[PDB]
Amino acid sequence: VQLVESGGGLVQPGGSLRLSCAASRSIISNNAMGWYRQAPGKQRELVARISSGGRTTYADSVKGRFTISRDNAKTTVYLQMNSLKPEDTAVYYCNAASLVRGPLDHWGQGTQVTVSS
Ligand SMILES: [Cl-]
Ligand SMILES: [Cl-]
Repeated sequence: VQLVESGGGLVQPGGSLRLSCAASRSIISNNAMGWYRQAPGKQRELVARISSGGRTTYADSVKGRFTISRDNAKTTVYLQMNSLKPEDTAVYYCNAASLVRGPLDHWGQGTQVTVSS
């Protein structure tokens, strides 16, 4: 099960990035999917989730700024990240986000996000 992340970058505070998570339709269409992130000195944390039925939920810290979505084909999960803050700096990873099981038993390489002057 490949999880292929892209869309990171280095931006100024107030900037934007769009992350993409490419995976098999068998995974993305049948499971809740999430975007997670991990900064130096901190644990990995879930910041956005989209249920298999399309219901979105967000960490308080990103509400109103980040939007998670699926594409038509259900082969990419996007994270639009607007109004970026220094505190958003982290490596971002996608995975399943089951309410019962959490993520899959492995992780992709992630995509790097740095928000800095
Ligand atoms: Cl920028
Ligand atoms: Cl990267």
